[PDB]
Amino acid sequence: IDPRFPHHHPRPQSFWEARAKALESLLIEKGHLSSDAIERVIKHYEHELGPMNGAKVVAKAWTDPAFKQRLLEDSETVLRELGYYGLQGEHIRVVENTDTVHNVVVCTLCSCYPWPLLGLPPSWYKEPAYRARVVKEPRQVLKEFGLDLPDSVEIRVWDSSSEIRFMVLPQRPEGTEGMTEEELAKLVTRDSMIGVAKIEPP
Amino acid sequence: IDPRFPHHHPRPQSFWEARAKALESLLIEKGHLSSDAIERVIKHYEHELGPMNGAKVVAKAWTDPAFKQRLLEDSETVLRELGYYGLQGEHIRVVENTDTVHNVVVCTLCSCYPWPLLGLPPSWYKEPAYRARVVKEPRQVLKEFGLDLPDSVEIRVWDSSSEIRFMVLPQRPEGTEGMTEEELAKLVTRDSMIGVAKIEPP
Amino acid sequence: MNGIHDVGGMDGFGKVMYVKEEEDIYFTHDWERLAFGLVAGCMAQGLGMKAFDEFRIGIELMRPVDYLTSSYYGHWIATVAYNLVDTGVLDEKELDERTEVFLKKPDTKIPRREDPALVKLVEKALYDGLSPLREISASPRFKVGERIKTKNIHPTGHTRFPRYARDKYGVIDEVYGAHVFPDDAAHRKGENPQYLYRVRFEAEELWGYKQKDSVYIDLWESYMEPV
Amino acid sequence: MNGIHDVGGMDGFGKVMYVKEEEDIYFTHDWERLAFGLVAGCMAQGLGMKAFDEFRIGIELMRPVDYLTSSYYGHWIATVAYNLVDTGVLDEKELDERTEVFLKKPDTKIPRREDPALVKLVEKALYDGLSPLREISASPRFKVGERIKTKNIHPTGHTRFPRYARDKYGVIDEVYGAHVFPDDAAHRKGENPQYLYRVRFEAEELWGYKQKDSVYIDLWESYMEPV
Ligand SMILES: [Co+2]
Ligand SMILES: [Co+2]
Repeated sequence: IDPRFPHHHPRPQSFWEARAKALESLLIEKGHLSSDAIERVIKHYEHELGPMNGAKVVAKAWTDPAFKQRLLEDSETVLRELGYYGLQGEHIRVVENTDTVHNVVVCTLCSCYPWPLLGLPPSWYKEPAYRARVVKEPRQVLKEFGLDLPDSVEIRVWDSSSEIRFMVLPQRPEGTEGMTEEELAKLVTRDSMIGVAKIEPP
Repeated sequence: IDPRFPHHHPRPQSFWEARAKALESLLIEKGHLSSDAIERVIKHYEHELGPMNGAKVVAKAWTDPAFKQRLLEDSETVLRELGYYGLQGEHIRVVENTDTVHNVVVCTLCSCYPWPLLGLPPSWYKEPAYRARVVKEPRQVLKEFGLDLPDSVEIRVWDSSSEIRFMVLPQRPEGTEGMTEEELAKLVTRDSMIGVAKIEPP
Repeated sequence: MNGIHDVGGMDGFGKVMYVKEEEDIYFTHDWERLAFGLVAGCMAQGLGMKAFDEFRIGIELMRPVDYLTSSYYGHWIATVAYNLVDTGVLDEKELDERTEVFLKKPDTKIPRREDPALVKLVEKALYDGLSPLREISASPRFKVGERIKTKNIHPTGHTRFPRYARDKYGVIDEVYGAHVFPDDAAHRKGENPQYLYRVRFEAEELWGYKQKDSVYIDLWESYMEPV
Repeated sequence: MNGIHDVGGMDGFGKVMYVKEEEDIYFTHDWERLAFGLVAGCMAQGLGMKAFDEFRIGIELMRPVDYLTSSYYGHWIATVAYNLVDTGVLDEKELDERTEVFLKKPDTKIPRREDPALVKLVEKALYDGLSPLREISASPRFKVGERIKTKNIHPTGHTRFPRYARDKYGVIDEVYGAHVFPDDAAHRKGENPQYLYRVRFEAEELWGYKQKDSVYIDLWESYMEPV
């Protein structure tokens, strides 16, 4: 390491690991943290939360037209009544895909995503390629996910610059006649609720 | 290496070294390059060129008022007549520091610098900190070089976005009465000709 | 601040690495799990950060090479360290020695402690959240439908005012209410809430591309001016 | 392209590492010397690049982590490789195997060849240069003193139109003449020269800072519009 060029040399990942362990250790010794407080958080985010909550809301909206309408009129109220509320999910809005409007969501500045409804963001959602590109060339970004929209569909990209969060309500596909609420919820993918994919007929 | 995150992992410097050696080897074998062509370039840039050429022009301008005036009116002609012409020095302009105007030069986009007159750029000149900051907060950048200008001096920053190059003509300091052209040229620093420093009394 | 975190509109970052969601694992290392517990563990107790403004500025302040190489929870580890040291919950020296110890011996045993009452605290944060909505006495400066121009400003501290949306015409799509103001809250300067708006921008205004693309962005009042 | 190379105006890059010039060594490794010889060696012969436009686009196309970590002549090694492969002077496979060979055995002997006539060629490039000034039939669109507004454009290929100067008022300080146009020359699309101008911008217009700072920038005609 030449001391004119320290900015050329990143911390190895082993450094972040060690830092993490140092902070845990210091915090436990000083009584700021405990073993069970850390593990309660981890349990919440790795296992308690997931895209299955948004998937239930999507299938409800699809099978109950009165609820779909309540949801689009005042999603913060409705979602909170369902229990889908919490850290980074205090103000959740639902934006409806229609035949000529496709919504996609992003956090260009970091990784903001409604944990209480959708769980933890995709790996790619937090990375520069998607953050940088989707606001400038959403049609090219979507093609890489397999979604090639016509020139006549409008794309609205929703950048999460505040604590307001967005979830996309995808269209019910063709070929799902007579299936139940619970069955339809198993069709709902994590990606359709970020707007990077439509839902395939089953 | 997780293949979702290849962008996290830079090429080590050993890779650039090996690439360099591969390109030399391929080019020599195919007759595109020779050993002596490479070493002629290296000899030119490491040893033949230097800030001593601009320093001669600065001391000439200081001791010869007719030449200073020719230089500021048409530096490309004058400098070319002196022999200070070549690759990345085909169109060189001289911008004069005065009591209330201080010039500083930068290449925000890469590292552009007039090799035939000033030699190879400083290490820092090619690095992001200086490139990013000097166009937005030139007074703070200059303070880190020891140059704290009053609010009443105007700073003109000259960004080398084209093949036009800029050299700064620094003011002759106090305390240099009766010294000769050649003596004054030894006072002229590389930094004063980028505009990040004035010249100290001897 | 105009840092490498503000990537909207940049070129060169390459293709998006699609992975099917059922293959897209959350955590591959125990320290990434640790990062999550440290962030919510601290925030739930107001340690280093009362909300996400302070958490976000620590990330933005990382060295650009660290930012693009740390991996994602490396950001989180960085900001935890930065904010805990900065408020004097932790000493800088003390933290570096302890880091050195786990670098040199990564097997060093972690001490264990059970505090069920703390668990309860932390759960309150996860379930109740930290809503930044507040009420203020002033009236909104803009209204739905109104054409505004975003300011040409370059705050050197934290903002939510992305470079790509600076100095652009747009139209108020919604007046949310007043929310804690990130540009001051991040630096511990008061909540000083301001009206927040959703603002619609056309691709042609943002990029010069005429095509049917739009970006919606939430912008605090002080980022914008009437026309 | 809006890449990490375009740093003007960004925050977070930290302090400038001042070193006294007599301590500021040129090269610390023999391969950095090699990079210089490869670039001028090739360019002098029109190999991979007839001037610096093609040389600059190879650098801008580097992965952002490589750009900020390669060190400086690592940029040069990258663009040499990119342009030689891209024009088909070198094969990609062939180059990667040979790289692998010097990674695994960095002592492998370099073959030696003397070509005094080539030396002469290369000297012509160093002493004569590659002036991009040309004459065209059209008349300049702008004149000294004139107030212009730079365009809001975001070319995805190479430009010399820095982000910080996009969509700004400025005033023509000089009409240089017509110079080869980087946005097309870099991509091998013709020299297609355009008038080049020097343009003065005030700190207040660039940044919102009112203070006695100015930036002068050379901008091709097509980057700007009359008001
Ligand atoms: Co975010
Ligand atoms: Co340059």
